Amino acid sequence: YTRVPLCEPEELPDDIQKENEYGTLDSPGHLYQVKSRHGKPLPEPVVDTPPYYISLLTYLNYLILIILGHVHDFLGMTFQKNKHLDLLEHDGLAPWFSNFESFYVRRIKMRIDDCFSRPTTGVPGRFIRCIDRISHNINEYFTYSGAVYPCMNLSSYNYLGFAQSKGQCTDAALESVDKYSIQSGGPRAQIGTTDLHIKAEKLVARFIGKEDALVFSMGYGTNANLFNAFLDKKCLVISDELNHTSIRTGVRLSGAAVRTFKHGDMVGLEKLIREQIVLGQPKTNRPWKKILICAEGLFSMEGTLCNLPKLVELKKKYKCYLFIDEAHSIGAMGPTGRGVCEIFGVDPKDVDILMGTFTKSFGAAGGYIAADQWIIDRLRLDLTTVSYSESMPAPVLAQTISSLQTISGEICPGQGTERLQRIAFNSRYLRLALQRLGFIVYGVADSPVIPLLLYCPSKMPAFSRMMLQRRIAVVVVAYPATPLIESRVRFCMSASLTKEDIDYLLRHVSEVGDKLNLKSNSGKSSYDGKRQRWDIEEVIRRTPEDCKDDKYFVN
Amino acid sequence: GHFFVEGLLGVVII
Amino acid sequence: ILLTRKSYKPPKRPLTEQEIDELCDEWVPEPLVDPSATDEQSWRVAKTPVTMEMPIQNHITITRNNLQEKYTNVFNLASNNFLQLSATEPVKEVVKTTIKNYGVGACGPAGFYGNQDVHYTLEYDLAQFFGTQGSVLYGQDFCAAPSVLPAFTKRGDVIVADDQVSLPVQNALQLSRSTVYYFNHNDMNSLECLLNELTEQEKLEKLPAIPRKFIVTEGIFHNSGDLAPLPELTKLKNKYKFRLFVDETFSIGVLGATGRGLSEHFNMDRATAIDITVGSMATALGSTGGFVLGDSVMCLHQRIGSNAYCFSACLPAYTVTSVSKVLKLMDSNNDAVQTLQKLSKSLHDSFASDDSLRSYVIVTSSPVSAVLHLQLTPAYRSRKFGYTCEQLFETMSALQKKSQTNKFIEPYEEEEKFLQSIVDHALINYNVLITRNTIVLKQETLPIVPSLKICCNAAMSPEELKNACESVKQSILACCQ
Amino acid sequence: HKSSMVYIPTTKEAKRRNGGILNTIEEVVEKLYWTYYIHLPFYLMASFDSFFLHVFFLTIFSLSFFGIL
Amino acid sequence: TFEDENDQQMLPNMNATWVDQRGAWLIHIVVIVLLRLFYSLFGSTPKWTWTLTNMTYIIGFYIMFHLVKGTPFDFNGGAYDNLTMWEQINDETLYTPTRKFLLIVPIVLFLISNQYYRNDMTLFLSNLAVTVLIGVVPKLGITHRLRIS
Ligand SMILES: CCCCCCCCCCCCC/C=C/[C@@H](O)[C@H](CO)NC(=O)CCCCCCCCCCCCCCCCCCCCCCC
Ligand SMILES: *Cc1c(COP(=O)(O)O)cnc(C)c1O
Repeated sequence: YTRVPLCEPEELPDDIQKENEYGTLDSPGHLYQVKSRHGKPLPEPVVDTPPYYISLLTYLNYLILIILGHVHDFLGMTFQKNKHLDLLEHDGLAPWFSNFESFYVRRIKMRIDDCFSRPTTGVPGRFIRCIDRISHNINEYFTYSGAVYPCMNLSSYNYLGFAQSKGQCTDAALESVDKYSIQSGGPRAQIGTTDLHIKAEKLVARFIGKEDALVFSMGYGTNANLFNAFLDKKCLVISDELNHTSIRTGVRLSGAAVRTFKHGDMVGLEKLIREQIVLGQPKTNRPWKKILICAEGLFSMEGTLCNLPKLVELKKKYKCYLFIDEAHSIGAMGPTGRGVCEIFGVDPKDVDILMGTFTKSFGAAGGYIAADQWIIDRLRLDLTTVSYSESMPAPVLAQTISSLQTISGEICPGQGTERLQRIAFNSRYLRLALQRLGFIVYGVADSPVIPLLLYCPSKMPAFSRMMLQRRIAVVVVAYPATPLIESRVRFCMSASLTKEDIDYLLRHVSEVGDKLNLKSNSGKSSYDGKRQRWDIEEVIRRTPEDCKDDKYFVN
Repeated sequence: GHFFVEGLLGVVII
Repeated sequence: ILLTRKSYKPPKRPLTEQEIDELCDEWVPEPLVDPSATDEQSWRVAKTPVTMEMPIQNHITITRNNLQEKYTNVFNLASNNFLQLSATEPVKEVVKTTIKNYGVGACGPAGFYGNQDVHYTLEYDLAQFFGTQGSVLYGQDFCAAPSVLPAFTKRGDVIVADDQVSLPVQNALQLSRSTVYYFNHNDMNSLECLLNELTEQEKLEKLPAIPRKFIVTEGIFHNSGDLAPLPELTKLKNKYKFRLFVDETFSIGVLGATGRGLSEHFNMDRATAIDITVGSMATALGSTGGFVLGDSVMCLHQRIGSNAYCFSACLPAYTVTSVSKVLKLMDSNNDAVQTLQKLSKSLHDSFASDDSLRSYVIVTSSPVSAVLHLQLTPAYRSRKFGYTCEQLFETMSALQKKSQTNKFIEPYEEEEKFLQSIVDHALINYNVLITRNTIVLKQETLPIVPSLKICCNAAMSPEELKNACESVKQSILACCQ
Repeated sequence: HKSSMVYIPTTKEAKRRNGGILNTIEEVVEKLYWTYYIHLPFYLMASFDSFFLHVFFLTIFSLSFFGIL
Repeated sequence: TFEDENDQQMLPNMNATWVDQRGAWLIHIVVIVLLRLFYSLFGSTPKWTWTLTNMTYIIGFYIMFHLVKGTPFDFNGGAYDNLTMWEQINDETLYTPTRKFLLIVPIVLFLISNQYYRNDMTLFLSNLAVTVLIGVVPKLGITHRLRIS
């Protein structure tokens, strides 16, 4: 009764199932086609801000919380050291972890631990099925009944809606289970290779536009074990300040020096490049043996892109190298779904190394590295995961191949473009509707990540719990992950959602944000210059037609 | 003696 | 005031933009990789087998060098799937049902969503089967230890590690940012000496708060292949107040009457002998992933602050359901661990008793291991290639220390080619596929020497194994002369 | 098209279903209550700490109002 | 060492980056004003209220910015394990605008408070001593990384 139960699937005679996993399109007027930019750098961002009293109140709240937490810890540890016996020594053995390095987790995070890691079941499609929890002693521990209810999914990475159990990719995986196996043999270098790996590598390399590619069984492992292979301690890495953790771990494992530049600033990047070429290696001042620049196609906490054309300009001018991480861009962005190279019209030959994952927009697992031929041969001879770690299984490869072919237009034609246009319409519609209703929304017009700023620590649990009460699933983030004064809620839009679901979401969001005093949008987020506080019905009526025009999107 | 202290503090500020 | 000054030199002028531009244009970098030695090493890629349209099973059909060679009905002796339980029909039915009721991908990290009930059920089953309190799951086995170990150490802690530990453990030690000392590979006297000196110095230093102390070892070693003495380790870590970290990837499912690991093989209690255990679901359980066993506090802190856990997606559902089914199958009426132990015993007896090869190769594996390793009798190595292990280790360490871009060593390459010639002879003449210990020597930081590798599983008839042993013995004998 | 998703009515629709100025007084009181509650970290605290912060604020307001008169 | 510097540069320190954001300079003034009004609401004579304001603000600033060493969450191997929050501001770069503003505040606070307890030498001496000994000395450029017993 205390442990998570093993739920059983229902009946749902396959029509309700097909409608549950992937909503059927209603009108042909809810699609949108995107256009390239023909190698033109972005304009500077126009990020908005709230009034000054919101920031002051946030600072006061955090001050009070920190004071109370520290007082609690000191008193509890000094006086009643019988219940707090997992933070103190025992017969010479030091405790597992000290009390000060885990302050936030058990003081500020532990009180709202019910907003994170909600158990689910079934396919994470259009509607997700959640398991209800009852909290005791304010999230001290949970107990589970057998009730299960469906919620509208806005949290999982399902951009193109490929996560289902009734399509053709599922059939391909089922066939592969019978044909090959679910068991690998060993490392790719020892016995682990099959013909499916070769086909997948060829198809990925052809899809991206490069010459050769490799596939792995994890994205984190890819990013962690690449730089160790081709870098050293006499090289330099100039990476953005908002990069993923896997890149940081991979760079830390090699030994190279690290310098960071402010996000979305290119004058600083050029200045840093010039200064670091002039200065040389620290304490020895010898020339830098190598310089590598790391960035991301789309940053999945801000929704913004990377200025690829100017990055190419500086790398060609100063003889640097470029590394791009297209985890959130590939498959779900561009006129035909190739990433940021298609968006900016850049030839995919100026980028030295491209990597991504099949987890986000293909409904599978793994990662890939795409580069030129000699680079790929040297890496295949030199990489560690090719020699020591197990290879990826057969069903995952089958699903990835089927999804790549479907998007490429090779099997069941007409589906890939429909998905690519449904997601593009949905993202723009939601962004424009939210910005007109009066909220603060980050990111470019087409990105499927739609941050919505809260700015107050106590509005996170309230928003999350009310939305769950109204049968909507969302994700919220806080100070250790996002700047202290900017805590947000992240929406992830899939191509499996219908406009009706977006309208239902819009009505509930409008009411909740009116109740919680969240409509603090300025005039800086409108194409005119005037602040907007439209009504719900007017915006619902007039947005689906205006969302296809680019003059209404300030950024 | 107050004026001397205040002037010294101003000089320290600068 | 005048007499106090230090005697400086007048400051110089700063550089000019034109000067800066010319200096920047004078600098020339190196290529991303080194294309100098690609061609004399690329035989490894050309000699890698590729099976087609079948599972990786006992009898396969492979090809080499871009479809230019082909061999059919090859006897396989290079597969890490020791138990071969995952290919039976019940596991196939479970996998099919799981794929039909769920998707194929998890679509989200464990922090937000995508942690279904099947994951919790597998964690409960693992903790109950191996006797600990809790466990956590990881995306892949290679990234488990380099994530767990740095989470429990920092600047100011002490690690005492074995002399020959595999690459993932070396990565964990390098990334841990603590102080590391090495004892001598199952020489308990050196371990006792090191612990004695360390604890004496610590008593002398009278620190305010005592640090964390770990002993890092392995169950069955990845390169050598020899068993670890557990009772001595646990006794002296209880005596000197240390923690034990055991990385038993190759022993879970191989050791014990029921294949529950090292602790059952030594008839001990896992909950009080070992503090952290790192396993793998990809070698003996025939699936993908990894896990870590411990107590509740450790597991909670891992969920909170292990990078590879909280910043990576959950692994698919069919893997965890299949692993649970395999755990139940091993719990009821095994017979397969017994078959595997019998086959391994026979193989080691066959390759240890024969004296004809005693002048060329030495067997390093222990009789309980399921993988048999071979070496080249350093006298023979010095005679035929002209070097010993120490010369190679010193050369490579010196190369790493000064950061020399092109690290190519010729005697090592020639020895690798000779071993691959042995393998090619065996495969081409007798239809027997054995493998080579594939390592990247420019990444290693501990002494290591190239070797062979002969694996055994629990789905092979004794006759066939004996015939294959004789055939490979004849191949080594013929190629050595 | 039909699915297995049960919907939740909007609060305005609920008030419409369930039907003087007492409603206006109640809604202004709840507006004040929420405006005071959400801008101070009461969701992130325990019961005793929240109670003590409540009495602290009440005492401050009472003393200030007494001094103003 | 080398690894240490690379670790300290690999990530922006989230423990000490919030200072240069939108509204910290103002929140210092705001909390000063709030403390003043609170002590006024107590009701005692003005000199006691002002000396209490000065002591409370100075002691709070010292206990938060100068007492504790390290970071309240995992950052790296150790990196900033032997540095207080004041020594981490602007990645160990002295006399930046933020440090200048934080240095000026106690002096101007003393100047404003001065004209209320000037008649008492005991309170004047105590206030000056506490101010100059806690709010100006640890923030100086020669007390950086100065560990004593
Ligand atoms: C250690 C056990 C001592 C036992 C005695 C009890 C003392 C407990 C209270 C003081 C504990 C403080 C310990 C250190 C706290 C900070 O440093 C932590 C850890 O670095 N920072 C962080 O978490 C990163 C920054 C987090 C946000 C900080 C900004 C939040 C808003 C502050 C704005 C600046 C406020 C004005 C400056 C300080 C004025 C102090 C006001 C004094 C009146 C109220 C307090 C009585
Ligand atoms: C999600 C993420 C990863 C990790 O991918 P997984 O397959 O989920 O482990 C790597 N890089 C970036 C940029 C990511 O966002």
